[PDB]
Amino acid sequence: MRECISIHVGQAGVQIGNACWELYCLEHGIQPDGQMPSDKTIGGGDDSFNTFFSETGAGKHVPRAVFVDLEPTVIDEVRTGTYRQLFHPEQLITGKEDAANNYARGHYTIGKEIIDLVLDRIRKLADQCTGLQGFLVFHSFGGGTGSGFTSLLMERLSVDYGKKSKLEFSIYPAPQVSTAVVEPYNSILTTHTTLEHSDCAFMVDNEAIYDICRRNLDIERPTYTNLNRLISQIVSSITASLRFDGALNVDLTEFQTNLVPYPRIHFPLATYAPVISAEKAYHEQLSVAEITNACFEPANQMVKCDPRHGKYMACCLLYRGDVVPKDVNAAIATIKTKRSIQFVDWCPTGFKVGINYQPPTVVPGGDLAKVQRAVCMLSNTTAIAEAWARLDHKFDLMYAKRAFVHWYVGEGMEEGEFSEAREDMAALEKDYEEVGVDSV
Amino acid sequence: EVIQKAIEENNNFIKMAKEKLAQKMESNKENREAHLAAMLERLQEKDKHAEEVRKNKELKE
Amino acid sequence: MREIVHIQAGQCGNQIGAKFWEVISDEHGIDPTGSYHGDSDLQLERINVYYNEATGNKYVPRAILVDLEPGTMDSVRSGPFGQIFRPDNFVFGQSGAGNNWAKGHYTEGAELVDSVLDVVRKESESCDCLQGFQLTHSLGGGTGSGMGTLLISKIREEYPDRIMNTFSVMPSPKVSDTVVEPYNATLSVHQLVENTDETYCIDNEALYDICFRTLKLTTPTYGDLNHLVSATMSGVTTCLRFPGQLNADLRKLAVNMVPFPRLHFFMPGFAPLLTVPELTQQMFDSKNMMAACDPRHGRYLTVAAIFRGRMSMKEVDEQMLNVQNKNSSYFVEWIPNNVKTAVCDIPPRGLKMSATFIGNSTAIQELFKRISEQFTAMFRRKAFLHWYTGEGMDEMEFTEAESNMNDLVSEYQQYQDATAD
Ligand SMILES: Nc1nc2c(ncn2[C@@H]2O[C@H](COP(=O)(O)OP(=O)(O)OP(=O)(O)O)[C@@H](O)[C@H]2O)c(=O)[nH]1
Ligand SMILES: Nc1nc2c(ncn2[C@@H]2O[C@H](COP(=O)(O)OP(=O)(O)O)[C@@H](O)[C@H]2O)c(=O)[nH]1
Ligand SMILES: [Ca+2]
Ligand SMILES: [Mg+2]
Ligand SMILES: [Mg+2]
Repeated sequence: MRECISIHVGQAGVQIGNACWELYCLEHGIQPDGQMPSDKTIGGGDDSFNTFFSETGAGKHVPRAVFVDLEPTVIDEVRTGTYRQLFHPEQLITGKEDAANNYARGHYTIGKEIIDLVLDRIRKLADQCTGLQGFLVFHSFGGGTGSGFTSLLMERLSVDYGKKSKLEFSIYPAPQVSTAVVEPYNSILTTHTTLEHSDCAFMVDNEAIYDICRRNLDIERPTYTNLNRLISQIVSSITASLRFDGALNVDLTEFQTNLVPYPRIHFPLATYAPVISAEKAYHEQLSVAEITNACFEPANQMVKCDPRHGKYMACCLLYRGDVVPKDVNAAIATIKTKRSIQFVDWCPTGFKVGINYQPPTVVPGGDLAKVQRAVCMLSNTTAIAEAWARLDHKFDLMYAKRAFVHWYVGEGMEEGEFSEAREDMAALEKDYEEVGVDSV
Repeated sequence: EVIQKAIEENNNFIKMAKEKLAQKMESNKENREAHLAAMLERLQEKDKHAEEVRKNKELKE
Repeated sequence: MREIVHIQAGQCGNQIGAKFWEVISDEHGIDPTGSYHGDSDLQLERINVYYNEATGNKYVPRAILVDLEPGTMDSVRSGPFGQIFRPDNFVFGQSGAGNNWAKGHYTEGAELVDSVLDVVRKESESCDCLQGFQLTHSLGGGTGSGMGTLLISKIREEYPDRIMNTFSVMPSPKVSDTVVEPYNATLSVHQLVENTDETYCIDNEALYDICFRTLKLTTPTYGDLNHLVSATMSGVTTCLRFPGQLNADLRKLAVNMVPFPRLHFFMPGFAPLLTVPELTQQMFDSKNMMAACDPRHGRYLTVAAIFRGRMSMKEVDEQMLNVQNKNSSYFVEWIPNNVKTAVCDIPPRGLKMSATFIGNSTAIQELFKRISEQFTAMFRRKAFLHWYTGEGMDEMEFTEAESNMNDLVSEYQQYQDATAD
C-alpha cells in the first residue's frame, strides 16, 4: 500500500533517477539484478520499501519508476548500464528526436507523439498498486523535454488521476552548467503550466549544488555526476519517510500539510547536512547539534536565496541515522537562543521533526563521506521567491526584444502564451510578497 | 452536500484541464501548419518566378 | 542516430568539401578505403552523423558532390579519400559555370537540380533521423552560389522542418579570379537570409589576410586558405561529431545562436593559427577571425566556443568568464548567458590545444558593407546586366537583393544599438 510512482523526464530527470535509484538499492540492500536477500516476501510484500519497489516471483525488486526522454542517448545508458536488470524494458521510454531546448517541441510537436504511450506505461505501473499515493516527477526547468514534456505529462496526469498527488523535483538553471540561452523561457512556461497541477515542488538550484560541491568537497569543477550524487542524498532524505518506517518516522505528507499554506505556495526550500568528504570527516564525528546548525547556514541550501531577508511559514527537520529526540530538542533550543528565525504572524513557530533511524549510505567512489547521521531541513520561506525574480528578470531582458521567440512561434506557440506565463509569475511573486505582510 | 462538492470540484478540475489541453493542441497544430503552409507557398512563388525568368529567356530572337 | 546530409557544390565547394572529409575522416580513423582504423571508440560513437554503415562495415561519407563543370570530379577521386565517396553521389552536368549566378540558379543550374534532389532523397531515406543539411559552396562563382542557393530552396521545399546549414565563402578582390562576384555574392545572400538556418561566413579576404599578414605568406595557395577552412570546419563540427555533455545537433545550435531568424551569419574564429589564457585571448582576437570584421566594431549577440585538447576545465571556465567580464560592453546585456563553451579532450592533429569560435556579431555587417560597396560598384552605371538579363533575369531582382542585404545590415545595426534600458 501507499505506493509512489517516480517519473524521470529528460536528461536531468533520468540522470537524477540513476543517482536516486542507485542510492535506493544500496539503502535497501537491493543488488543490480533486483535481488534483495533480506526480503523473504518473495513475489510481493507490504514492507516500507515496497512503496518504491514492486516484486516479481523471481525475487527481483523493480523500481516503480518510468524514465522517458525524447532522445535515446541517455536512457540507452540505463539500458546497458550496471542497473539495467532492475527495469522492465518498457519502463525505459525513448523517442528519436529531442525537443532541442524548446518548450514547444517538448509539449506539442515532439512530445504529443509519445505522450499517449508514456501514459499507457504509467498506467501499467498504477495497476500493480493497491493504494497508489501519487507521483514523483523529476525534470529540469531548462531543457525542452524537462520543461515542455513534463508540463504536458502533468496536465495529462491531472486528467487521468484526478487530484492524486504530484510532487516535483525540478532542476533550476545555473549558468555554470546552463546548456541553452532560452532556459529562462522554458523555465517560465513550464512553471506557469504545471503550477495548478503540482501539489509540491522541490526546486534544486544547480548553482547552489555546484557551489556546495566546489566548497564542501574541494571539487575543482563539478560534473553532473558530482551534482546528482549529492542531489540524490537530499532526495533520499525527503523520500526516506516513505521508504522506511520506525517509531519516530513522520510521513512526508505530514510535512506537506505544514509546507503548503496555499496551493500556489508549494515550493519548499531544502537544506542538507553534513556534506563532507571522507578526508575531512575522518576523526570528526558530527553531533546532531552541528548538522542542525548547518541547516541554518545558507551555504547548504538547495536554492540560492536569503531566508534571512524573508519570513518563514514552516520549518521541518528530517533526520536520518543515529539521532535521538533529546539531542534534537537540545540542538533546536540553542538554535532558537542563537538565531532569530522569524515567522509570518499567521503561523505557529514550531519546528516539525522526524527521525528515520536507518543511517544514510553512500554510492561507492563518491566523494561524500559516509556519515552516521544526516538532516534535511524543509522550510517554506518567502525568500524562495528570489529564485523566481532571478529567472523572471532573465526572461524579461530577452522577451522585451523578443529574442529567440521565433523558434517557439515556429512550433505553434503564440506570444500570448509568453505574456500569460510571465504574468502568472508576476502574480506568484506578489503572492510571495502578500503572504509575508503582517495581518491587520 | 460536502462530499458531492468535493466530487464536483475534482471533476470540474479534470474537465477544464481536459479542455484547456485540447484547445491548446488545436491552436498549436493550426498555427504550426499555417507557418509551414506560409513557408511552402513562399517557396512556390520562387518556383513560379524561376520560370518567368526562364520563359523570359526564350522571348528573345 | 541523428544524421546530417552534406553537399559540396561548385569549384570551391568541392575542394573545401574534400579537405573537410580528409580532415574529419582522419580524426575518426577512417582510411581512404572506408575501414575503421582508430584507437578509441569515441571516434565511432557518433560516426553515423556523417557516415553510412556499409558493406563489410565500411564507412561512406553521406556526401553529395555537385558541379556544372568537369575537372572537379577526377580531382576528387584522384585526390586522397576520393574513393571513399560513393560514386553515385557525383551529380554533375557539363555546360559550365561561366561564373554566372544566372546560369547557376535559373537556367543551366535548374537542369540537374532535379538530378541532385534525386540523390539527396536517396540519402535522406536511409537517415534514421535526418537532422538536416550542410552545404559548402562559393558566393563568387556561379555553380556553387547560384545553383547552391537553388538547391537550398528546393531542399527546404522537400524538408521544410530540417536545419539548413551552409559554409559560404565570400568573394574578396584579392584572391579574386573574376570581377562580377559582388553581384553573385549579394544574389546568393539575398537567398541565404531567407532559406538557411545557419551560415558560417568564410571570407577569402579574412583568410588571405591571415596567411599574408599573420602567417607570412606573400603568395598564399588556395591550399593555404583551405588549410584555414579545414581546421575551422573541424572546429565548428566537433560538437556534432564527438560525444559531449551537450548532445549537439544542428537544431540545438541554431536555437542557442539565432535570436532572430534573419541574423544567422556567424563570424568564425580559430586559435592557434600553449595556455588556455593565451588560447582564449587569441580565439577572441580580431586577427583570428575568419570573417574580415572587427568584433570590437559591434557586439556579440551569441557566441559558441569549442576548446580541443588536454586542459583544465576550471581554467577554461575561469578564462571564458574573464573575457566576458573584462569585455562586458561588447556582449548585449539583453541576452543573458549568451556565451556557451564546450571542451573536447581530443585535439585536431598537429595541435595539442586548439580553440574554435563561432560568433553572431553585429560587426559581421562590415562584411556585407564591403560587398554592398562593390555590388553597387557595377550597378550605378548598370554594368554586365546582360550576363543576367540574358539568362532571363529582371532588374528589380537585382535591386531587391540589394535592399534585402541592406535591410539586413541595418537590422544588425538596430540590435547593436538596442539596450536593456
Ligand atoms: N543536476 C543535474 N542537472 C542536469 C543534468 N542534465 C542536465 N541538467 C540541467 O538541465 C538543463 C537542461 O535540461 P536537459 O535535461 O538537458 O534537457 P532535456 O530534458 O534533455 O530536453 P531536450 O534535450 O532539449 O529535449 C540544464 O540546466 C542542465 O544544467 C544532470 O544530470 N544533473
Ligand atoms: N577559399 C577558397 N576559395 C575558393 C576556392 N576555389 C574557388 N574559390 C573562390 O570561389 C569564388 C569563385 O567560385 P567557384 O567555386 O570557383 O565558382 P563555380 O565554378 O561556379 O562553383 C572566388 O571567390 C574564388 O576565390 C578554394 O579552394 N578555396
Ligand atoms: Ca581531520
Ligand atoms: Mg534530451
Ligand atoms: Mg566555375
